[PDB]
Amino acid sequence: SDRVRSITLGNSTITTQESANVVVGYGVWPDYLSDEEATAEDQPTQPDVATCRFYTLDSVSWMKESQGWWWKFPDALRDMGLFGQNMQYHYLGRSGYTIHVQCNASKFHQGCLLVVCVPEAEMGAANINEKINREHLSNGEVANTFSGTKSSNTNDVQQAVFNAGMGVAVGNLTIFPHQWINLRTNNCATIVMPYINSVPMDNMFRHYNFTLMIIPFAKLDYAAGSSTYIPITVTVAPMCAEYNGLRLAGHQ
Amino acid sequence: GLPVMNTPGSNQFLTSDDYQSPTAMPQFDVTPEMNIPGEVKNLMEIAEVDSVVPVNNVNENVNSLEAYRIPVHSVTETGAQVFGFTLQPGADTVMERTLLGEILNYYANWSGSIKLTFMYCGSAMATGKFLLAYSPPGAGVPKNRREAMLGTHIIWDIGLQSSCVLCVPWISQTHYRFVSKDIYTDAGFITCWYQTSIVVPAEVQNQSVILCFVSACNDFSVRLLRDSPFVRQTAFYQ
Amino acid sequence: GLPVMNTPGSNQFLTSDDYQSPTAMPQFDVTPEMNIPGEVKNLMEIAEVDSVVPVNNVNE
Amino acid sequence: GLPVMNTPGSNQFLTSDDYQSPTAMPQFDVTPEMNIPGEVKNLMEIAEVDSVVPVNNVNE
Amino acid sequence: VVRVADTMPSGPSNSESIPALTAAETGHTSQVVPSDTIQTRHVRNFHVRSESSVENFLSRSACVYIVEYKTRDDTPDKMYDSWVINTRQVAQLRRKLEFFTYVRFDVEVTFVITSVQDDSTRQNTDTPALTHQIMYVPPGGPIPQAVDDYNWQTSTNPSVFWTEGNAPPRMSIPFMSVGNAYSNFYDGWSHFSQTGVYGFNTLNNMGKLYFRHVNDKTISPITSKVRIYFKPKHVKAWVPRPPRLCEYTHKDNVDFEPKGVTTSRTQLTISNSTH
Amino acid sequence: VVRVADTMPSGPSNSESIPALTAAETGHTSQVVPSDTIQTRHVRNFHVRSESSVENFLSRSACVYIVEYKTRDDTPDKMYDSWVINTRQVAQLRRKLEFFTYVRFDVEVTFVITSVQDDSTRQNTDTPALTHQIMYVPPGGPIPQAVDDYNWQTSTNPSVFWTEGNAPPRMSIPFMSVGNAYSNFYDGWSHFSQTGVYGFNTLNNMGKLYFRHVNDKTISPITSKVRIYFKPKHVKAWVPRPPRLCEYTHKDNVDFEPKGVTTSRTQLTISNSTH
Amino acid sequence: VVRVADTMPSGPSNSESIPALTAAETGHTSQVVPSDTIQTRHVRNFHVRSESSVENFLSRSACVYIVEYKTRDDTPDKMYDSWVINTRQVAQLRRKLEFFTYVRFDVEVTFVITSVQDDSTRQNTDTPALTHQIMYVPPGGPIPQAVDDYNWQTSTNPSVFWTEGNAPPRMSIPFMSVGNAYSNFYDGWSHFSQTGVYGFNTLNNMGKLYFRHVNDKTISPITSKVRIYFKPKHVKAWVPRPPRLCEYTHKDNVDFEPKGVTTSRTQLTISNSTH
Amino acid sequence: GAQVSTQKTGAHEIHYTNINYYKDAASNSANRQDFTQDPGKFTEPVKDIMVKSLPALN
Amino acid sequence: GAQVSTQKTGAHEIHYTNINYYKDAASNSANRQDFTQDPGKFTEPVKDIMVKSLPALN
Amino acid sequence: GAQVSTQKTGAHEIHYTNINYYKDAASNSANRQDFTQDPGKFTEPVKDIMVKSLPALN
Ligand SMILES: CCCCCCCCCCCCC/C=C/[C@H](O)[C@H](N)CO
Ligand SMILES: CCCCCCCCCCCCC/C=C/[C@H](O)[C@H](N)CO
Ligand SMILES: CCCCCCCCCCCCC/C=C/[C@H](O)[C@H](N)CO
Repeated sequence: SDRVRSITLGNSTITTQESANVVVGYGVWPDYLSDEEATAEDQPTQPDVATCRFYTLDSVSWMKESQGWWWKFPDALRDMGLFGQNMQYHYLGRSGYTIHVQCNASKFHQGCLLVVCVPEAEMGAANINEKINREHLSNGEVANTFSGTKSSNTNDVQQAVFNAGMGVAVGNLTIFPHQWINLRTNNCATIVMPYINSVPMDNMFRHYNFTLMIIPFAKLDYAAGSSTYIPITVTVAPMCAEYNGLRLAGHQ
Repeated sequence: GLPVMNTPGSNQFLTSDDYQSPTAMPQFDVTPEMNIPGEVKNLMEIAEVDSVVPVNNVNENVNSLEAYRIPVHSVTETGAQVFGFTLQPGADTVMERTLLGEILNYYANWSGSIKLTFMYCGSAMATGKFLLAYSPPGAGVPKNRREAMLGTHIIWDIGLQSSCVLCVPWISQTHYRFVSKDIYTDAGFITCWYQTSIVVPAEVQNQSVILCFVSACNDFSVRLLRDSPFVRQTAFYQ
Repeated sequence: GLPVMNTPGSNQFLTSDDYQSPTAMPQFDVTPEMNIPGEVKNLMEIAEVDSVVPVNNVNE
Repeated sequence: GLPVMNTPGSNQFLTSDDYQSPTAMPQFDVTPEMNIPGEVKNLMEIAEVDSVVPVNNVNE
Repeated sequence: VVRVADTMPSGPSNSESIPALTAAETGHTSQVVPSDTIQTRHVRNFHVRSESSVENFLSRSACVYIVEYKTRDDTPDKMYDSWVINTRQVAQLRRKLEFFTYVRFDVEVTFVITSVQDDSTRQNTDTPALTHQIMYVPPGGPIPQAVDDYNWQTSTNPSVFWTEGNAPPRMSIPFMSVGNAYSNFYDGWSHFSQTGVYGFNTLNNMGKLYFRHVNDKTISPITSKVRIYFKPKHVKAWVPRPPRLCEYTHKDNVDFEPKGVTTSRTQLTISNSTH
Repeated sequence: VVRVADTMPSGPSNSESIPALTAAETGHTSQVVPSDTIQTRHVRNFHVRSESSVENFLSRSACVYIVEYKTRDDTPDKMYDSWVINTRQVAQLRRKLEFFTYVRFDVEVTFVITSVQDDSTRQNTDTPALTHQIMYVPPGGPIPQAVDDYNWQTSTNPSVFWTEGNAPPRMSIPFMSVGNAYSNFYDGWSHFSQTGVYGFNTLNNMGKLYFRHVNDKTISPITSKVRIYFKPKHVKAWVPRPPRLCEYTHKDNVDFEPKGVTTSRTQLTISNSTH
Repeated sequence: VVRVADTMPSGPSNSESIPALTAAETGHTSQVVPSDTIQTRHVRNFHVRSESSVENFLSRSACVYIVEYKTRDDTPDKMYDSWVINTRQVAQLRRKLEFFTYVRFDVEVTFVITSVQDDSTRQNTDTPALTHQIMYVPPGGPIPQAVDDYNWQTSTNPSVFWTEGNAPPRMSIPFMSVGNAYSNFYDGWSHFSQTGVYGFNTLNNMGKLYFRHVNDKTISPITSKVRIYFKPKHVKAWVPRPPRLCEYTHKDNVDFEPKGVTTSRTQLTISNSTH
Repeated sequence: GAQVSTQKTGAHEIHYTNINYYKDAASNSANRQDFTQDPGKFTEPVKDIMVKSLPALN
Repeated sequence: GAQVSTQKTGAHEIHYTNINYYKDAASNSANRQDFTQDPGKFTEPVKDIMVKSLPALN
Repeated sequence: GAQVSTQKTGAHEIHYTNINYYKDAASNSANRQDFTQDPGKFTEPVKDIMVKSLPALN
């Protein structure tokens, strides 16, 4: 059957046995930048094995009262090997991604996640005329968490699930490349995400390309003898990463 | 020069004009064009994507995510009503703020079929059946499962394939309805009933959750532009 | 631009005008046309039908 | 005459206009043209010449 | 000439084919036609998705701002007005543009100018026709600081002059972005150290307009109010996104107060009773 | 180029042919030519049924309503006016349309605007040129409730702006019905239980117009009165019916008081006496 | 359709070729491409040197002078005005022309006329529309010395008449020089003994304009101020020269006070400190 | 894109020129030259038609 | 330099004329007659496509 | 007497119409489409030209 899928990128391999399918972007597969759409004049850097490979982020715990999580993604891979180093030494970056999310249960557990991959998720603030600190939009490989009600913390994102931090209807948030992790059919959700920007290359510190969002619509539920701890693991692999404008290390 | 005569409509400004006007920056070199994935040529491409329906908008469930959860469980006898709403994509409170409801609320006439997709988000060891009925108007709302199976329906058996499609057929007097409410173009009622109950084994939770989706079919249309009744501002955005 | 000269009758509104004017709703999709029995192309089609004459119109 | 309709932008003066206008001196015999060395067709011809940079602009 | 899909006839079925059974967990929208579930007839359908295209949806003139200025005052700043150009101070054109993330369009700009005689003791005048000037300054140019300032000369800046009572002034404007599309949303910072300002306010940078009366000090005050109408034409649009539920607050950020998802029903099942 | 029928010559007849004897009980109108009864000559007739066609009979501009509004008032509702669109408040265009049951036509709309200075103590003014705004709202749109209301922006609604002294404003309007023809008569109810309203008032649903002055509060009142002229063009018409004998009463129903069939003679036979 | 040069790919090099070593002492600008020093890729470049040509750089309308005159005065010289024609009283168009030494262009002249009612005791008038006259006098013609002078007849001199409220007046003017180019700079004298005047003031000799009101003495003073806009078109230009550092002083000479070469830095080496 | 057609003249004793200027068919002028008719559905609206010389209800 | 194209008419029952007058393409009228679409990148955005009759997650 | 020429458009993705109306060439519009250049008289203004790889003052 087509439920078993194997993905190899570099020296890292994922074998799944209850997959659903693979969503590829807006139909476009990630490729390198051609000479007609180019702007910069010098030779790029294509590592292609030491960069294009699966990196595993932190596992998050999914209780019955969990609301959702988000990661900003050119910035969650800041300290992930030679991808993060090549981010630190160059000025212009350009890559696509492969986002694989693991969550397992048994046939006695129920629940349903929505894994969305949203371009340009410019988020709102908890206090309206106030500036958000960078530690709340992103935290690296550590997830930020939505809240169930109207949050009003200082220098923080408005954390409500029914507005997704952006002021929209959370049910209408499926216009983006998405899958579901339904615990009675699924085990994982693979999303191939190409490069989307208004410019051909961009800096990978000053800009946030997209935002993964994992939101449980059907709440997690189980009986009085089943397992309580259910983790959720996100694994990311850059694809067709190239780099331009080499200079010293830093971001300022 | 050339003798000419001015008609009515001269020296006016119509908002829907389609004329030619001089450029304020002649010979301006426009930047080149780049292939960006996800180009939209029609809002009807957007309106054909499934999106989740808040069926459970009942008295402060809207200020949470519980408005999307349709509660379902084991029953005592059989044949009770699960939920129900009226087929008004843009006037009904259920599918008002949904994506089809937004795009249709930028229009005044609509036409074509509607898909409703229902996902069962319970456990792998639970079974059940449902009756997903559509009833054209002329009578009222069907009051039991006996009156509900006299219209367009489908029996959905919950198994490995986790989602069903009730495709609402376009059955109308005219070619177009109205997006706002009137008695003349009334469309009917979407209702859902227990065919058989939810039988579950021991040490498994009983109460489960159905999610609902809506989109348009490939014969769908919208006709008359207007402003959306959702935009309400008072002052400027200084 | 092009040199032109205005004649008498400019900027007037005649009831029997036959000119062209812009649409207030561009690219409006008009509903399709249906064959309906009894199409009239001339009032002289109507005037050729017999109809009863009140000859005895005498004092109430 | 010919029925016409005025659009917005009529009777205005834009600085970047590119229209045609009548001559105040008709049939004026312009003097002949002479080949002069150093004709410029583009300011980018001028901008490609090296020129000295004042790097030491330090306090008088 | 592109029609919608015809409805094809069908008959009874009894087989292992399942068009109605699918899986929405793959991010896939099912392509189910009404001739897959019920028996349909043959319908030759002549409807055209014409007035729903991205060109016909956005190419309508919309008021973006109101500009007010006078013709004689004690303070010189109330005799002229200025406006930093954005499309994000009126909610209708903003919400119509924010269906997409990136856009590429030419602009068609129309000004509607009206003048009102202010209340004074000497209203019995005979005022000759007012002439207005609208100067566009590309980003970086010099700024006029009075109505009699010498920066109103327009030797290189674009300008338009309008006498009272004519047609509204109209000019066309090409695609002016330094990138490949007008970015409606920018998720990022202005400084490389991830400080500064957060949002699309870094990528506005469009210049600003200036408004005055070409006439000198009159002997009675008159308040002019000019309305700017943008018309996006030659439209391309990419990567759509859901419409905004919440009411806007400001022009520079995207912040809000949380709003409920839809209107409440107070029940969950319909009936033939008072519904 | 379609002529009327020629008159053909005839001679004496004596036969069993009977063109004059017929039966009107079959609903049949006899096709009797004057060359069937009497001796006629040959007449080559060049008359053309040209100015009696359904296009030439209806395509004339007709005043449908008068709209009145002012420029300064104590109450805000008298500074603007509105009109629900129908063709059934002036009897001439109504009676010309009600020859048929169903019609299909494009409309050509022309406004004629006149302003009159109201009586006041301060009539010695110098008023600049008034500018008027006519906004059309399709059925369901938001309604302005003041002259300074923000629903007058016309971002999507059609509008027209006219300065005083120009030509009358004119625009074309296509066939806007949700059915296949404008139903002049609707014999039926609004509700399926045969209650509600009876008549064509269910099928009007055409939108409504709005009128104000773009200028602000002036220092003297001026009453504007704008007249709407419809012109039906591109005309098709079906299933004719007799003209109305009786005087109209209202716009929403068809009700009347009974009227005599024609004018009385007081005798029944003519004579060479005082007739 | 003329593109800029493409960037060609290169690889490593180790040879006796030296593109970076040259000699600027020969007056030669090195033709070094970035693919001569570092490794570059292949870039297909679509930029066009379009808005930098000598036609697009100069062909913009620029205000050259302001002309003021009245409609009733005690002295007759303030009821009309005159202007000896030059392009050297406004610094923007002067500095844009002085990139070159010799130029050859047709001129497109546009006048913008505004009138302001002067302060008086009898401001409550009803003035009919003012009509202005702009007479051009070629060098040597007779000069009007009053507003009612008979030299305003324009039997041979070019003229233009403008009624208030219309479009601005515009006419085209050919290349009028007695030599082969408009000499922007003339290094030389007027007399053969090397005395007289020094500079370009010998080669101006373009004629002069005249301005009045065609209307007679009005019963209230009105100040007209007309602005002259030149537009150089059909442009040829020769032998370029550096732009002027220093501020101008006069129209007839080129004299100045010395100005520093650029803005000071107060240090000579950059750092990551407060620079 | 011009169309030439005859004018309405009298008998016993032309060719105007028309160009359409707008993108919509609702902007065009009135079609005031369609002079055809058919009163066969109002007069003679019967089955088993009548021959005008026969007694016709014979 | 004229271009002739069809008008927007209804079904079951034209040819306007356009000449461009300005030197720039930003002066042209709106392209309101492009009626094509492709919802294959929003609907059906998957690898190993589905055949609508198979169980598809079989 | 009409002349048809291309418009200024961008890259990677026209034909206006011009008729002259006046008897003089000083009435014509600006020639804003001449994009040629030659910096061989300002750069490289020397006798015995240089070949860019030779030491050139060798
Ligand atoms: C006086 C003549 C020139 C008139 C100048 C008026 C406006 C000039 C700016 C062009 C308009 C661009 C407006 C903004 C476009 C995009 O929607 C925004 N960047 C955000 O998407
Ligand atoms: C301001 C620009 C738009 C102007 C809008 C004016 C009128 C809009 C409605 C179109 C006119 C249709 C009038 C009614 C037609 C039919 O005769 C009736 N439905 C009854 O037959
Ligand atoms: C009233 C109708 C005729 C209007 C006359 C206005 C101006 C007549 C003179 C033509 C303009 C030439 C201006 C000077 C051109 C050159 O730039 C200078 N000689 C210096 O280069």
